[PDB]
Amino acid sequence: PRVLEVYRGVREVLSKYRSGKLPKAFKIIPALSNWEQILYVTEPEAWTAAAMYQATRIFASNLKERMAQRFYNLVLLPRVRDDVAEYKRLNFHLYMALKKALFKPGAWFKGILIPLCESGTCTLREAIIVGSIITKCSIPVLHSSAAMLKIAEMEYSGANSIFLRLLLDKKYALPYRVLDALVFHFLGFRTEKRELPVLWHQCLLTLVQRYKADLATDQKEALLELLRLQPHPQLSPEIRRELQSAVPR
Amino acid sequence: FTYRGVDLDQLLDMSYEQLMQLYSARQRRRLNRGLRRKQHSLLKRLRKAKKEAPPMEKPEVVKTHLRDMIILPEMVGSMVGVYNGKTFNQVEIKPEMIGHYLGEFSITYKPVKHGRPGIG
Amino acid sequence: KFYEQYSNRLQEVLNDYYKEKAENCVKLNT
Amino acid sequence: AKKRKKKSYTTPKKNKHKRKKVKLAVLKYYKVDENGKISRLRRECPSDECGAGVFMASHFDRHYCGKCCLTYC
RNA sequence: UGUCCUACGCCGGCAGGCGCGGGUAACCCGUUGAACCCCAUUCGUGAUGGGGAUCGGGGAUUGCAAUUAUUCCCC
RNA sequence: AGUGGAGCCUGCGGCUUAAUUUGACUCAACACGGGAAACCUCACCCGGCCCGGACACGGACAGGAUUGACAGAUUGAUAGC
Ligand SMILES: [Zn+2]
Repeated sequence: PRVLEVYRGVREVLSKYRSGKLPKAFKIIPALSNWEQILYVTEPEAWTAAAMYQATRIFASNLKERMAQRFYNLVLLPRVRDDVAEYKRLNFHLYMALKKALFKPGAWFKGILIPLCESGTCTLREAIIVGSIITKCSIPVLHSSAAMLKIAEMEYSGANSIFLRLLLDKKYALPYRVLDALVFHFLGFRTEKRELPVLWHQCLLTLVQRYKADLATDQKEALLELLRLQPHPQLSPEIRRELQSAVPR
Repeated sequence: FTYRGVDLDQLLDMSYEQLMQLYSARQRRRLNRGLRRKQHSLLKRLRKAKKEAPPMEKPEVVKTHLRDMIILPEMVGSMVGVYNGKTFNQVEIKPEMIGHYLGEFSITYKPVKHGRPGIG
Repeated sequence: KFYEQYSNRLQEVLNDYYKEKAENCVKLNT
Repeated sequence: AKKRKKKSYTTPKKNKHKRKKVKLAVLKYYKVDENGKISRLRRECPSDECGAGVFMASHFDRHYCGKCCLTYC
């Protein structure tokens, strides 16, 4: 009816949005019930990066974490993956969109990071960009630990070690189940005949720099065995040195 | 002073749609299309600067970037500075020049004085 | 919570949008 | 290779605008008599979701809701 | 070539407006009703009625905006 | 048949400009960048808001850190930046 043509009009507005105030019908989108229909009327695939930054701003600011999760999984993350794949870098507006999406961390981890990791096709540039984005944002310890348990339990991809390492650089107090999952993942790399890159070695090195004081002696010797079986000419002496000069408790 | 045989007083007191017969085709087309919000905001600014002036003193200068303004008879007496891309040019609004645009009163380029030619 | 997870105002805003779209070109007031 | 000099140049950007700090904003919401009866100075929001907790910004003529933007006269 | 290409009628000096139909196309534009060329009129060897630039006024469309002439029409 | 002589238009040098954005200089430099640019298409100029990393240290924050915002007043911009 009359609502449909107004939302076609604001669809035409959002396809060319650069700056300024948006219509007030756009800002009351989360307060409505049938949001998916009017959102598909607004055609988010044809949005401008500034318009999607404002949409992420609005949707993150208005509570209801499940709906923010659905918006991040359905609209924001495909746009990010399409922009990295074609432009080989992330836009300024979309970068601040992902930061304002990390304003809501619970919908972010379960909507942006974990679906990207379980998609399997996550490239290295996407890993670097998203890891820098989680590096900039201060993250709650519970959400970071749950995401680290998630990424530890998953099947390995080369992009996963960057996320794991940049989560270990946060230097938070770690739950001991999380460290058990990390050690079990690395000891799951014990019998792999695949050549592992320097990224995996750097993730292990980071785990030994920051959490060597909270490692049991049995898993310490297991990590020494791990270094023995899967060596590197450069990093493995340093990981061995850091494991040798560690005090527990 | 008179404009198409019409003097300034009955230019001011005349309503809007009889001015849609006394301009050129361009100005009639523009004012029939309707003026933008920025035109109307500058119009309020100019009338505010005109009302808030001493009777013997000229009004305060209103500076604007607008170059597509059509001078209506309401702005005769306004003290207006127009941007030409680099610098403001301040002008009195005279009544013999109502049928013109503001932007032609601030020229956006310099007259060319040719120097001695180089190697070519 | 992570692994186990998986109108009068409307018409008033419509009227405000229509008024805002009408106020872009006023063409009437002197 | 050939390095650079790193011209410094001083530009003072210490002055930045921030909003004013309001201290103890809860005290003006309620007025309590000496017996212990609570009087609510500010209007309660009769909205769909934010009821019984959200007050009104008291304008010079009207009231405003701070979560769903409800306007009165 | 065409979903902007236009058929028809009316208002129009003319650019153009109005009401209506066809054509997502060997169908409707469109038997594409082209221009040179041909036949009659005036001009009659001069900056000429050749040549049209440059200017002065009006009018109408395109487009948020034509002032530094967008374009077209008429003296 | 012309071009080169004339008026106009376009290209390259040069001259102006705050800017008159730009690769190529006897074929393959010369209506090539589908480039017939009034906003974008612009690479140029004159102004004006905004913020620009992690880590370490020192503050504030639960006696709210910070986020979101209707109406009105401002500057050249409907700037709750
Ligand atoms: Zn509200």
